[PDB]
Amino acid sequence: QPNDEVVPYSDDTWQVKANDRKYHEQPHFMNTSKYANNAIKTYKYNAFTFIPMNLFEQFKRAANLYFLALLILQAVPQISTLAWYTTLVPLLVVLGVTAIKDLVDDVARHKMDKEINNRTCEVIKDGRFKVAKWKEIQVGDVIRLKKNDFVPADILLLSSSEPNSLCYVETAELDGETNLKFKMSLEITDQYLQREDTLATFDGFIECEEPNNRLDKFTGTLFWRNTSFPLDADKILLRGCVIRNTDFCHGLVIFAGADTKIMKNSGKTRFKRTKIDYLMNYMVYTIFVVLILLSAGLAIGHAYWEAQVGNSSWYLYDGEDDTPSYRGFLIFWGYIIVLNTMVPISLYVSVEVIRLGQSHFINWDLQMYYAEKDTPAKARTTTLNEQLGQIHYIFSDKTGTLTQNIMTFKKCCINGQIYGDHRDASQHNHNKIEQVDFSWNTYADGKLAFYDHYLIEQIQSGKEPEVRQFFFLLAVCHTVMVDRTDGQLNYQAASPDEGALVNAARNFGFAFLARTQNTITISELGTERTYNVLAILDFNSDRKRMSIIVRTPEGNIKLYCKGADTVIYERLHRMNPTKQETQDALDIFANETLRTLCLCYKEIEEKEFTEWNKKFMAASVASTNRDEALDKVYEEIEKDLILLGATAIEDKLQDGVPETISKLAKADIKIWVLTGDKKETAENIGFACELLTEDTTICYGEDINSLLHARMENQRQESFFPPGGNRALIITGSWLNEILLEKRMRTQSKRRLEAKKEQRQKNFVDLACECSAVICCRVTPKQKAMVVDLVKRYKKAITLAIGDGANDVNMIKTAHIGVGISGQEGMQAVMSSDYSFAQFRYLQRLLLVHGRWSYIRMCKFLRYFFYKNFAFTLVHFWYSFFNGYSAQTAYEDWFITLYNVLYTSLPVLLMGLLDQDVSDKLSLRFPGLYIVGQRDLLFNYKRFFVSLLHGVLTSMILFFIPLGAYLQTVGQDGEAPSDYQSFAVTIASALVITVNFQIGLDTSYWTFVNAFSIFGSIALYFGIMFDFHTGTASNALRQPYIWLTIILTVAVCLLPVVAIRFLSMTIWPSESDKIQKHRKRLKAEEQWQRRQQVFRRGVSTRRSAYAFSHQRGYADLISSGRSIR
Amino acid sequence: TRRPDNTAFKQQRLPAWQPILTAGTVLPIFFIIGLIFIPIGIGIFVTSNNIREIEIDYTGTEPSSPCNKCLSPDVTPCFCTINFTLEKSFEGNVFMYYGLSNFYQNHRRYVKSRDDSQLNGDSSALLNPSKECEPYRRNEDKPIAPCGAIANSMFNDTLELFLIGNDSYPIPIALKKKGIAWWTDKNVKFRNPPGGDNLEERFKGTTKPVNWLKPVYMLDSDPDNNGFINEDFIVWMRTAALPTFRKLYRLIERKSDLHPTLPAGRYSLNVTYNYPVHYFDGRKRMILSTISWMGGKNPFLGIAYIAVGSISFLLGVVLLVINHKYR
Ligand SMILES: CCCCCCCC(=O)OC[C@H](COP(=O)(O)O[C@@H]1[C@H](O)[C@@H](OP(=O)(O)O)[C@H](OP(=O)(O)O)[C@@H](OP(=O)(O)O)[C@H]1O)OC(=O)CCCCCCC
Ligand SMILES: *[C@@H]1O[C@H](CO)[C@@H](O[C@@H]2O[C@H](CO)[C@@H](O[C@@H]3O[C@H](CO)[C@@H](O)[C@H](O)[C@@H]3O)[C@H](O)[C@H]2NC(C)=O)[C@H](O)[C@H]1NC(C)=O
Ligand SMILES: *[C@@H]1O[C@H](CO)[C@@H](O)[C@H](O)[C@H]1NC(C)=O
Ligand SMILES: *[C@@H]1O[C@H](CO)[C@@H](O)[C@H](O)[C@H]1NC(C)=O
Ligand SMILES: [Mg+2]
Repeated sequence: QPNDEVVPYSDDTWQVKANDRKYHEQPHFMNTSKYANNAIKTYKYNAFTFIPMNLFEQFKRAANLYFLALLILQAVPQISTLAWYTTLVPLLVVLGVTAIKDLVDDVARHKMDKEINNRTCEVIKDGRFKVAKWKEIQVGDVIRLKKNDFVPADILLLSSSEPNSLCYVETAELDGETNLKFKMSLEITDQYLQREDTLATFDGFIECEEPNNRLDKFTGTLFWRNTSFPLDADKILLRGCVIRNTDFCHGLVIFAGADTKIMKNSGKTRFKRTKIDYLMNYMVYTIFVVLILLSAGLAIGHAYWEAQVGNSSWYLYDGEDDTPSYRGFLIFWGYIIVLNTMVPISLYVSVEVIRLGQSHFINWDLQMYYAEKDTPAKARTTTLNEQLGQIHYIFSDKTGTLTQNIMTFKKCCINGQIYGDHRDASQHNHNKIEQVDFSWNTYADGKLAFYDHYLIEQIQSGKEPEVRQFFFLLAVCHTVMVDRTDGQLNYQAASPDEGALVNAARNFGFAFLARTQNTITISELGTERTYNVLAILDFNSDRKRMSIIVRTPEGNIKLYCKGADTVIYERLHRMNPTKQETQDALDIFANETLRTLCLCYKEIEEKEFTEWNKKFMAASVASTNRDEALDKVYEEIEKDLILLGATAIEDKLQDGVPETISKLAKADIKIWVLTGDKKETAENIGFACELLTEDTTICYGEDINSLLHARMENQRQESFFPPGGNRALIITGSWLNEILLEKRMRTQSKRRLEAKKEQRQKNFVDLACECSAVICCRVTPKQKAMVVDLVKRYKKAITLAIGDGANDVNMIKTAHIGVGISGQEGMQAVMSSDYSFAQFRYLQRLLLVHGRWSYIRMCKFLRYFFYKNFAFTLVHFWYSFFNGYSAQTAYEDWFITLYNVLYTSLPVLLMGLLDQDVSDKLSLRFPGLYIVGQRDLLFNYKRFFVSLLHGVLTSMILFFIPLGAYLQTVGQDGEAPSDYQSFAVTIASALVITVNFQIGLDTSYWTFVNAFSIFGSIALYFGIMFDFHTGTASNALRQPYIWLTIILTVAVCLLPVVAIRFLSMTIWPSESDKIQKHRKRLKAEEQWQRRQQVFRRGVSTRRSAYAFSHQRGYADLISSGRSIR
Repeated sequence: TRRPDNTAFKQQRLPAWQPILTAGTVLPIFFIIGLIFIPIGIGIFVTSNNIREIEIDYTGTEPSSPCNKCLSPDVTPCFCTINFTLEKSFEGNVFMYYGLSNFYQNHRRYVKSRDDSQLNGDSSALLNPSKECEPYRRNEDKPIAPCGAIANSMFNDTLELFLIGNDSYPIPIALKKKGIAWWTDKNVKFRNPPGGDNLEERFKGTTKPVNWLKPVYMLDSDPDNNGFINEDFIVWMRTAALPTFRKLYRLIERKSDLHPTLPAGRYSLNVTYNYPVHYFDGRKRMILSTISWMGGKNPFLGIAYIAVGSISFLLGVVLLVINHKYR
């Protein structure tokens, strides 16, 4: 039942005037207008929604709530320690730092939209056409477009240069389809809106469907010249279409802006937040809970202290009769202040700064810069960097992402002899063979790179005439047009496959020159021979073969047919000596990942045709079921076909695609190819990309549905396939709906239906995620997002979406990371994407270098950030037992403010930007280092508590080693530093050295700035405080005991750390450690090698490599005069 | 957009050093530290032991001591005479301290109870003490001169020593009260209010602290040692770091001759019990120590260095064998 050749938009009034802007601007239409302007909005902050919407997303972070709570608490006079006019500024300062970084990104994408709003298409806004930006288009504007001009908005094709107002548009952006589709126009509109003048006065009314997401079909009507004229999708040019082979076309804008059918298929923009962003929220929640427990634990201890010791301490009299319980409650808020720095104010400015710096390494990368199109990378969102190192699945496009949209004629088997190999003279000599010389051919050009001279002599010599007829077939069986406006002889091929074959046959000598409703004028080796076309047997998806019946100038009638190897082999003559040899070639070409078409012909007698001709005419004239009746008469003639040979067209991939897929397979990233193109084309690029090999057994929608019904029936988990096998899925868009069920008592049954749908979607994801590769073809943009959603929802995986064109926008906005392929004219996926580079292969560096390091660097920053704050802040907790739990800071007031921003700020920021475990060259060579980010190993919720336990232990030694040396005599003289101020500068001095020696141990890439910041922060502390000095450090740090305590405290704090680091490296070295140990001895790095030979024998046809991108109805144009000037 | 700059910073190829914690870089340091912290720990330990120190507790909290009578001073002037003997004569300058035990001078409600601007010699702040010293801001109508709890609860015992010779006549021991405060505190932090020449007029319209028996006017006969710059005042206002502390009280300079400064024998400590601490289980002590080139007498640092030196050396061996086991 499900159809494998149609994209299922179904499973996913309006009024327009002409040149009459004022009417449909009426207040009744206006709402507060129902009609949108043609401008496209992609940014977020337009004029004044910056504050309400940047702060709202700003406070999606946990600590921002934490700082706000402290701000309110510090404003209560009875417990307030600060004036409240300087505690709010730090919150504003840091919030402005992140807000500004968010604004620079927004203005960057606001400029990007202006590029698409300045596309300057001509419109009717006066007595004659006038140039106009895209945004200056309103629903109801008659416009004009030229060759290769993107359609500004869904327009009703009124007229065109081509006869009958034909307009051929390529929809490679709307869908993956690589061929041109012709859009006609109303006969009345064709013969009365040709001249430019008559368009201006055009006053027509259109009553069409409200804006929708159905690109396939369109329902409406046109009232004009006092009559109603129904419309259909064949007259509407969508927004993403590009006009091809048409000098100029005139359209009436129906929809515009977000009302265009393609723009409705764009999903909803969502605020994307990293996985580590969610971790940092839970980690601030944990610290907030611990802060409350410690403060309440010490507040109770104070009450138990004031009860017996404090109340009896006559020197601790303050003239305020407060009960010990009240004093304890009141010092609870005193510890919230003291221990608040346990999560400092600079957590998010540092993460904000690190991501801004890292995302600029993506922009500046010269190994991700495509020079041909002059397009560098672009991290257009600077908030998702560590997540690039956590990608689990990649969901790709195909047309334009994995492929260059170029098809070339590679090989051809003729009479069992395969031509196309590197050869010279009449026998192979060497692999180093120069390009064939086509100078002997007047019509040939240098575009065809054919490295085989044996074929040429066969063409020239003529001793094997079947070779000549092979290429005459390619020059006749097609349906392409020819342009000779200036003698150039340019071919306008609707199908890329037809273009490659007809151009290829042209270079070999058999050039298609002119066409007419009845005759074709191929020239063969310089001889102009005009044939007479008797019937073109059109091509349709189910027919899978195109045939032409011609009468040679002599008088004989011949039939030439090219099509799928399967359909032709069921119509061959009994006697075919080349049947076996050609079948072998189709297997060799299939093994090489090429598109194969078999060529055949038959001899038709004059009397046999006449009886068939009358039958054929009866089928064409019969308009009731013209298509069905035609297929019958088509089959009556294609009975006994003599086999000629085969072809092999190579759909060129982007450079690096097969290599990238293999490398990311070693990194354990699963690549799914979600495409809107046909199944044969999508299946072939899976083989070219090495995603599918002869080892894999391919399962289709029919097979997947059967397996899933089994589990549904079994239950009414176990693997769907054996664990050791290798499998892949090619699920068509129509079968994806079928297998996902997407094709009072009323509300009761809804739960079982949704419970059934939820179980079936989970089963499919478990089936799809057990397969080596998955290719989804013929899927709508909404289905592209759905597949990404299912993987997120049911596998809890980080997803990457890479593509170009508007159909890939939905899955780019739905994936965790959305990459857009830039460098091309179509920039729809670039605007909605998070990163943007011009080439697929650059995905190696984005993940294995930029993503892999971004994770390592952010986790290293996070590990150290919550160290150097628990070490600094828990000293106030240990001191509380020796000051009567009175919330007295163990440090000087000035030290506390400058520690988080001036003594430990820079060292870790430079680590987060410069650290490198292995070289970039050595991290691409070893993709296996990436799995550490897949599993979330460098920073767990257990590595967060280990860092906490690192700061908790460091604080104990930082306080209790100075304590032990001070409870006794310490440099007791006139200038004795035994007092509190000398206490503060010994723990502070030890603390600064310890934490700054810890970032030195952590750092694995000691740049000069890395070393300068580590010692610059230590030297800055020992110099800056002297400026303040009152005079505490002038005497504390000049004593031998105050320096023997600082050295001892540091040694005890760092030596155990060095031992653990060495042991874990010696006993359980990581992947990176092994590579560093042998870095010098690593020399064998062989470049990726395609599987040169997988030849086998035993099966006549193990896989049909047929593929042909073409559409019905083109033959009907030539048969009539519609496409003929 | 155009080609990115091929700068070392932008391309993440800045010249850099890759340190690897190899057995040839972590084992030696665990041994260098081991061979350095042991000699230092031995040197610290022996030097501190060589120091001669006598600590006399005179709180009189427990009976059978000649100071319990002053625990309840029916008459305010109370005196105790604690007898002690020195096994070995002290040499070089000898420092006299008074130690207070369980005395939280680091309490938050107490550390902040002072007016730094007033003590710096600020005319404006002399008559308007800050709210930090609130409970002792004003006594009757005029403000305290050294406001705050820190200045109020100043240690006000008078400790005197006598040497009991062959004739048994108590020989007074010289005690210099000058130069016991931090130089910076004496000459920078603490300064007398400007104006006039006699401190009587400088502190015009200001009362004494509530607890103090006499005003700041005559804390000392010397004009240099009375006022906000008094040595005993400054030493007390330098709040201690831990509940148990000891503040410098008097200096006993080396005798002009070669004889020991405090020849070994029988000594008597004459103390005017004024400061009450028994309410909150506080203890009062008089400590006499001798000058040392290595600071004071700190056994703990010597023990700690030995322990870390031994542990560091032990870790080097444990790490060395583990590396060999996994080599
Ligand atoms: C002396 C006894 C201390 C042993 C404590 C028990 C071990 C411990 O929890 O350490 C407390 C923290 C740890 O601080 P660290 O974060 O530096 O410790 C980790 C270390 O970095 C290892 O290397 P790396 O992965 O970071 O490069 C790591 O490797 P791996 O993950 O492969 O095992 C391991 O993870 P793991 O523990 O397995 O999850 C930890 O030991 O600080 C200290 O190392 C000592 C600080 C205390 C200073 C001395 C206090 C007296
Ligand atoms: C030495 O210092 C102690 C404590 O620092 C002083 O004891 C305190 O003396 C003051 C008055 O001299 C007492 O203040 C009030 O005294 C009146 C009597 O005029 C009395 O009725 C009040 O109830 C209040 O006590 C204060 O209470 C007292 N404090 C203690 C803990 O006993 C002592 O006076 C000082 N002596 C010298 C010679 O400086
Ligand atoms: C303490 O010494 C004095 C003389 O210095 C003497 O009169 C008194 O009896 C002694 N008391 C004790 C308990 O030794
Ligand atoms: C102790 O000092 C006081 C005060 O100077 C003095 O009156 C007394 O004679 C001295 N001798 C004692 C208490 O034995
Ligand atoms: Mg595409």
